Amino acid sequence: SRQRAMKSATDNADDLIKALTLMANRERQAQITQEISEIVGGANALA
Amino acid sequence: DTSGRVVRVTGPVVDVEFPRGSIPELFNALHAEITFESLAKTLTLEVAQHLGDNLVRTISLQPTDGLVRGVEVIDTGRSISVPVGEGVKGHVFNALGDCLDEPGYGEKFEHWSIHRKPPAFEELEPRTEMLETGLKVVDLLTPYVRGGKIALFGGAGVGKTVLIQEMINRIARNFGGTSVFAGVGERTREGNDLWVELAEANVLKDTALVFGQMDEPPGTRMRVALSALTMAEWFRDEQGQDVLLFIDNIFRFTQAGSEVSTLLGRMPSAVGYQPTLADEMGELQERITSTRGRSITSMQAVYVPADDYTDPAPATTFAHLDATTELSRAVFSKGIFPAVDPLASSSTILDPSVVGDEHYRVAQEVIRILQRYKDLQDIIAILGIDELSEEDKQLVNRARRIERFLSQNMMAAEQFTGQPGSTVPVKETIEAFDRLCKGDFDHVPEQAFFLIGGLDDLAKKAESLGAKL
Amino acid sequence: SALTMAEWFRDEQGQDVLLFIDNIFRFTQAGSEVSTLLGRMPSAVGYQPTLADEMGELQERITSTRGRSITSMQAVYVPADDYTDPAPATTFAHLDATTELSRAVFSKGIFPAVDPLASSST
Amino acid sequence: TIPADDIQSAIEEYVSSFTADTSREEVGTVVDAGDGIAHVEGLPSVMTQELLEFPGGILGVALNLDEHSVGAVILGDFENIEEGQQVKRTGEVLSVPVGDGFLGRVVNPLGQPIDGRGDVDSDTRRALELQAPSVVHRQGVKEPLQTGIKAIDAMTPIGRGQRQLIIGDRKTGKTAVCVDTILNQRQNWESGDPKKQVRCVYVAIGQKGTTIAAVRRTLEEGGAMDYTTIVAAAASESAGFKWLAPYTGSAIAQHWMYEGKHVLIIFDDLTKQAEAYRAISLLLRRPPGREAYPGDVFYLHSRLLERCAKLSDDLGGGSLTGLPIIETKANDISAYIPTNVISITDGQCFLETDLFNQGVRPAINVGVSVSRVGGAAQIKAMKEVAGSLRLDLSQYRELEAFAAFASDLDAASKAQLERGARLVELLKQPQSQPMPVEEQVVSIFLGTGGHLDSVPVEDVRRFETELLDHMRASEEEILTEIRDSQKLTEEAADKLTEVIKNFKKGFAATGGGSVVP
Amino acid sequence: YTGSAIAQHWMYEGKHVLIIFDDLTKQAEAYRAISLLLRRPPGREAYPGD
Ligand SMILES: Nc1ncnc2c1ncn2[C@@H]1O[C@H](COP(=O)(O)OP(=O)(O)OP(=O)(O)O)[C@@H](O)[C@H]1O
Ligand SMILES: [Mg+2]
Repeated sequence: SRQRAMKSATDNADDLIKALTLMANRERQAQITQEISEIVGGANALA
Repeated sequence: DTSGRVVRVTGPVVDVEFPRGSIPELFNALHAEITFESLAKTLTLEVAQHLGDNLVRTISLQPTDGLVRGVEVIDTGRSISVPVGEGVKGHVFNALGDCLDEPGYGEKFEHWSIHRKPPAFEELEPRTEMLETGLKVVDLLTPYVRGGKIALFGGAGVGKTVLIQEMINRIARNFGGTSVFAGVGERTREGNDLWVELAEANVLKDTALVFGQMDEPPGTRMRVALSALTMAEWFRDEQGQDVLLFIDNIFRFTQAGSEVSTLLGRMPSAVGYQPTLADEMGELQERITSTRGRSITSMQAVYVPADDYTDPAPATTFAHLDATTELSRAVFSKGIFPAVDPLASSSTILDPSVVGDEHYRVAQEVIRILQRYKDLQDIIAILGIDELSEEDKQLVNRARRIERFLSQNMMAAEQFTGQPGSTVPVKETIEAFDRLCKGDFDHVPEQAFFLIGGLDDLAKKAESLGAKL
Repeated sequence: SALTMAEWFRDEQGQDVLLFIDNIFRFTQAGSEVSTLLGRMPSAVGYQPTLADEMGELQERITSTRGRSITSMQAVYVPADDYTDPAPATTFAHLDATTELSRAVFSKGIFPAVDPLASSST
Repeated sequence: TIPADDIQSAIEEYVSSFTADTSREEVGTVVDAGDGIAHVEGLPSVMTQELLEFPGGILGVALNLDEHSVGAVILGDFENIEEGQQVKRTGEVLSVPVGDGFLGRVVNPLGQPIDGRGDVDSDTRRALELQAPSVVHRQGVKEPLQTGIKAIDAMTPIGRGQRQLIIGDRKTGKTAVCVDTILNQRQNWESGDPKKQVRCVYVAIGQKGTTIAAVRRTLEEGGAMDYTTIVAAAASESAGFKWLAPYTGSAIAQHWMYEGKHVLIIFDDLTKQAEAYRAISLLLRRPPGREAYPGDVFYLHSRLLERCAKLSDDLGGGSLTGLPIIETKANDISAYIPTNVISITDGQCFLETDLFNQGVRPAINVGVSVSRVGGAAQIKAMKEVAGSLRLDLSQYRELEAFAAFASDLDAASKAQLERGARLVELLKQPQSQPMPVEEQVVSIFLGTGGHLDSVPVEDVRRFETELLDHMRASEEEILTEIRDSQKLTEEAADKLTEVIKNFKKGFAATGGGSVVP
Repeated sequence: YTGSAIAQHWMYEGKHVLIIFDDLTKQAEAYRAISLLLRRPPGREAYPGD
């Protein structure tokens, strides 16, 4: 039972790693886009 | 009387003013002169925008250090043209068509503009076709598409250059074709290395190298892929020849396009790439296609930023890729050449509608066995092979035999071993791996599967080891 | 102004100055509040493009010459606990010893809330 | 003793020979000025990147050219620029004095000594933006540049012409790695052989002046200033100096590379050069991209790093080995400038804070650190004793989850675990203590040959040191064979093994027991 | 600012005042609106520099 439960827990932790990595990359891209938006917004405010 | 003059110089961006009736068309090639004797050169400018008032904004292809306002600018009347013909084989060129190893070579060839249109919808092939290379692992588990695009995911020390020379040999000797290598953002050290290896293996005479290096402004790194693609298009359309185009790091083409877009003052899209990222990727990848019996098959090295396959650059690139070849180091350490990872590689035409039913069944059977073996490998490594079951031990032996028979004696290794390279027909590969999965070679030792051709080579290598049947 | 007073005590009198500065960062932040009104394009995180240059012009005067000592001690605010923010990340290069306080150690009741794994000394 | 009458005679000859021919100069006028940038109307014939001279000996570089004015970057003393001053045309792009007189000096990013030890005898001048060696001017990287660090020299070898990135967050030991690499060339220098001597250049961008002083002191205490130049653009210098310092350091060391000499150039925090260039470009109002960078910053760094080459024998055979340094933030190697310089260089050494705290120093992550040149930059001895190292370390890293269940592990698994622990203890190294290649070969032979399985893991370091000490005192012939033949023959292996056995029976562990099998 | 002035008048007479600013974030948003409509250069999250 411990072998089975630990295999299940390993698969669950792997799927959680996958979901967390997808979310991390999503918010990384969002942060880069928001930073560029602010920079170009200031640069356009000055032109 | 009809020439322009420099007005603004802002790094690689140069604005040129022309007379009222002599404005150069978009993407034209202009010539300016830097006369400062230390940096004396001829700048090639590419018209990027029409700003109005007879002003055009051009992107310089050489560094503009030493350019003076008011210098006369000559309009060539055409886009960047590269030399085309059979004579471009065995030489190294840059994005503009200048020979690097023999300056002045190719200037009296036919010259083709690097901005061309893909084949008309009337001329495109409506039926996909498999490119039979002769390699067992590729023809079985990752069948290549003729006129398609194959991603390559091999790092350093996994035989990426060896696989490149192998593909050059196969496209030149099995199809009577040609190879063109576009090094987009090529490290000059690795460029010279590739040059001397292609010259040593005597496969340079079947290749044309076009290097847009890293120490160059973003313009040449953005246009070198188009230059090499134009040479390949001449080999296909005019010579009537199958072509293999190796684009090394298409991501550097995307990144150079992004830099050029930033320099021109264009507002960035999501993440940071150019607003016209998909349009440029399409304008490049849609000319790599099969047409009128002849084709251009492309192998492209792909970089995935932050291992994020949803990043706009790889997400845009993968919209055009038909197969994927991942060179693994765990496979290269086992002595299996080519070090193609059979489980990480993949193809889109591995389908009963394309390869057939027996091909698909044998491929899925091999993949199932290999995946089960990779699952058992951790138990084998930590706790030992002795603890396994007997069905598991049988599967492990069969899977080791299959995994080793996926290797092959490549034509790129002939210079080191003298043994000629193998070309296993796809039927023979299907039969050999069917018989492997059945078990007809569960008694033959493992060392009889390393680097052999079809089934007769296997039988002979076994008999030369005191084992038959 | 305070640095000029300390520089006088170091160069003319020449005897063992101590210079404490509370949240020197406020110098960077005040320079950032007027950078757009002065007509400068903003940098990465909304800071002035001349961030490191001004921080270096200021932080290089806070020093001990040969035979003349100034034991400096500054407090550096880290915006939103992000030690990757350009202002603390640029301040990090001007210091011989850094005591880096964490909110994770503050939340546990441990005082002073020094992060022992992040703090350093030359 | 002071030559005062000589001081009379010097200025005497100067003033008696002074002449200034009244030649026609092209002048312009400052229209605006701020934040280190000055716009100059006029100067029709000024070229891009040309040096200009403002009133008061102030220098500038003409970057932006348009029909209205000329946007120039002031190279210092900017608070002396005013509207209405006149700017003279020089007629020259940025050049730097080059010669052997720069060995042991600390200079500006203009060739001006800032150490105070007098003027520098310059052989010639050299432009900052001369083109890199052609693709047909180079040659395969084959000679090793020994850093003296076991982890690098064994796992991520560096050749003569390679560009290796030392990338890490901060306080992880990047400056230490590069200073050890410089100090290791002292024996190469004492040989007098121009084919073995390596001249070092250290570019300090954006560093506190006391840090540059400490680096120079470390280099002096190790006798490394006989062949090292320090190009310093301190933190107080203008953005122009911080942007130009790597190009000044690389213009020097190319005069040596093209003379047939071998150079090693370190760019301490190219990230700070990137921020200085970004400041310059944002003040000149150029279009910004990701993280507000100008859009030609990848060009800024690749143009610099593609000049570290390995020339052909037809060009002299010289070489320039580049060691750029990048400071990531929170181990974000996916940032913009880290991505660029990782894409440019030939290999990366990833230094980490977690490894540094675990006592692994140098804190190199041997799992992700790579060298695309590889065994081609290793001597045969090191090439064969270190091939049995990467796989062992990988197996240890994949088995270290079972470190507490060695009872449930196969015998081979536990053997791999213990060998990996000993190997991790073997790659540790003190700071400012680089080892010659034969001592590293002997140490890795200890590790991979099984001669540390008898030693407690908390003693390995000491054992290694002591053994080398013994071999430096008693059996020097083994080290001499490895140094002169570049390989470990079977006879030398037998001699080394029996020396190890004798030393083991003479060695005293810390647990009390003997280390004999 | 109105509440603060009304409170400071009492504070400066020797009296003790307690002023609550419910959602100063709404003040920050109103000031960002005012500053964006006057076309002042934005900063982080389009907030003015001040
Ligand atoms: N091999 C080593 N063994 C022990 N300590 C080391 C080693 N290398 C470096 N250190 C210690 O690490 C401290 C900081 O390292 P170092 O300054 O070289 O890092 P860095 O990369 O220069 O970081 P930064 O540039 O941010 O200062 C030094 O005080 C030094 O004592
Ligand atoms: Mg440092």
